[PDB]
Amino acid sequence: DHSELLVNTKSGKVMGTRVPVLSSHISAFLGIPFAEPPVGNMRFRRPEPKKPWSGVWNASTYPNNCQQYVDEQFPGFSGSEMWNPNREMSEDCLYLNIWVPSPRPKSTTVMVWIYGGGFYSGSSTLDVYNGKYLAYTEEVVLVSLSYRVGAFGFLALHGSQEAPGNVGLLDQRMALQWVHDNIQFFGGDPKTVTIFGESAGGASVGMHILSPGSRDLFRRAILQSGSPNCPWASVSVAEGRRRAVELGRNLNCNLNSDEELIHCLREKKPQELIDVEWNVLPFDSIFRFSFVPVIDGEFFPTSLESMLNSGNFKKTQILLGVNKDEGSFFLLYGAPGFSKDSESKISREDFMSGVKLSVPHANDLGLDAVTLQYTDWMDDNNGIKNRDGLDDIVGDHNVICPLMHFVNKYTKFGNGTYLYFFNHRASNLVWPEWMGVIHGYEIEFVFGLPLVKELNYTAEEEALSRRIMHYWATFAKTGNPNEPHSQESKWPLFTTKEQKFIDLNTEPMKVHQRLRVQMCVFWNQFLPKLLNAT
Ligand SMILES: *[C@@H]1O[C@H](CO)[C@@H](O[C@@H]2O[C@H](CO)[C@@H](O)[C@H](O)[C@H]2NC(C)=O)[C@H](O)[C@H]1NC(C)=O
Ligand SMILES: COc1cc2c(cc1OC)C(=O)[C@H](CC1CCN(Cc3ccccc3)CC1)C2
Ligand SMILES: *[C@@H]1O[C@H](CO)[C@@H](O)[C@H](O)[C@H]1NC(C)=O
Ligand SMILES: *[C@@H]1O[C@H](CO)[C@@H](O)[C@H](O)[C@H]1NC(C)=O
Ligand SMILES: *[C@@H]1O[C@H](CO)[C@@H](O)[C@H](O)[C@H]1NC(C)=O
Repeated sequence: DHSELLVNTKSGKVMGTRVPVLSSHISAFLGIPFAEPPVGNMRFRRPEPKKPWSGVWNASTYPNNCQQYVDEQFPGFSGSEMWNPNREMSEDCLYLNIWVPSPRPKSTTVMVWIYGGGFYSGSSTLDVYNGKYLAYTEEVVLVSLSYRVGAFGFLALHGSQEAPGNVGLLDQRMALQWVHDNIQFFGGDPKTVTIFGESAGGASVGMHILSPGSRDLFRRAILQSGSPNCPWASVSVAEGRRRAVELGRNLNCNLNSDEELIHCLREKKPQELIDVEWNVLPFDSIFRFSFVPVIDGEFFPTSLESMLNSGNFKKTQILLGVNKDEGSFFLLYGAPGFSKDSESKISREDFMSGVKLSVPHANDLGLDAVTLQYTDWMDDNNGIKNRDGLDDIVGDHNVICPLMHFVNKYTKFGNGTYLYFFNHRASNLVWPEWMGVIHGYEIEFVFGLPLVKELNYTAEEEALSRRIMHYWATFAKTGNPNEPHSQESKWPLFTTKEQKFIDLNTEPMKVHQRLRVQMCVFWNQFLPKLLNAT
């Protein structure tokens, strides 16, 4: 061995770079391949392990981002472009980034970030995902993987070995397997690996907790604004097939067999599949994505619900939670009456239209049931109440409630649960006030962006970010976000009986119980029974 930026792994030697972080410095190994480029005949196929390389791999720069749809709704607007690919897109995108504190540790806690983006997008190279602040502040080895999104990572034709589906999830598993096998050489503890992600990434984390082929590869898990049982997180094999065939019809493909559909989809250029990607949705809706994980019977032995009921999942500690206004982002992009530059006061007519889009798989009685649940008949023509009520509908149906279901089901067999409710609006948030505490805006606090003075955050927002970063890191290290024998306020353990959680904001810690039970009893217990009877 030689320098601190030189690591000899089971795959080969890797050369990193010294990165500046808050006056100090740490190491960074960017763009390390954990799989063979899924290009050509391997498109849609399961990931193959990266053949070991000879010589030194240059890991000083960020890798390419996977082929995905690019947000062009508000050009120049940072609020929407901060989520867009900041590196060149390519199908050769299966790489991982590692931030190692300096001096290189011997055996410290490891955290693997799994980005979100509805399974149709996302990048590990984003600014809000820069793990250098967390790695440095909390003294952890921050890893951020990457996986194929869109059709490339989730096209599903059950029965076929050329495109079985869930390969995007297998990409994550191979990265986790690479972390299990090589993180030791970077000073990380393979015995203490915490996987954490947001939205689609949080659902992925929960999917790895459920899938037996992924359970042994990590210790603990953190789920942010995401759950494996989210209505948008997965589809049946029949629906996945239907969407795959529909994708082919949109590209003038031969649909007589799977062998011919796939051959066609493989000859087409990346952007060709992306341009027609949305055309396969079965309904006119919001918070719904085309190619997502499928219940194949392999990655997922049986239905997610049956697995959750039987305790068929990894027993360990989990830390999860949701943001206050999760639905705003989606109403702004597809619901009539919403716009980035207006207060977006919603009319009774637009409210009814919003409900239709929010619960696509519902009939008329179901639509009336949802409306009844979120309507104040004493003041039904209130524009602000209609706007906020619709925001609650999208967030509760798509994020909050399904997560609350997973929380209650998991805790019964689990070994420790910690629930949070992030309800703080960043003072420098570029999005309109009507959106509130937006889906994905806790990430900046998790990654410690508020510590960087040049980002215009307040003092209390830095204190909050430091508090959150420490909760996450301490939990990853021990299984409890609370510092042993500390004088600070204690974050209660979530139990099947008490059901406690905390608010994650700038004010002193406050403890509550039964996070949105009123609305979630409706979404998890009543509505599904109503739609089922009719
Ligand atoms: C998490 O799992 C650990 C290990 O199984 C539990 O600790 C045991 O708890 C039982 C009952 O209180 C004790 O009799 C054992 O002595 C404990 N074992 C150890 C090694 O400490 C722990 O209770 C579980 N925590 C939760 C919240 O379920
Ligand atoms: C056709 O185009 C469509 C475009 C979009 C949707 C549906 C569509 O059709 C149905 C959505 O539902 C997306 C709406 C936003 C959701 C939040 N993200 C940013 C973010 C990224 C990663 C984690 C957290 C936040 C920006 C787009 C975009
Ligand atoms: C790639 O490696 C070279 C040295 O071989 C060095 O300039 C740096 O680490 C990387 N250069 C570029 C342009 O990415
Ligand atoms: C911080 O404030 C300055 C002055 O208004 C502005 O120009 C800059 O863009 C802001 N930085 C960020 C990251 O918003
Ligand atoms: C769901 O609906 C189907 C069709 O009506 C019915 O056979 C089944 O029993 C229902 N499930 C429950 C739990 O009621």
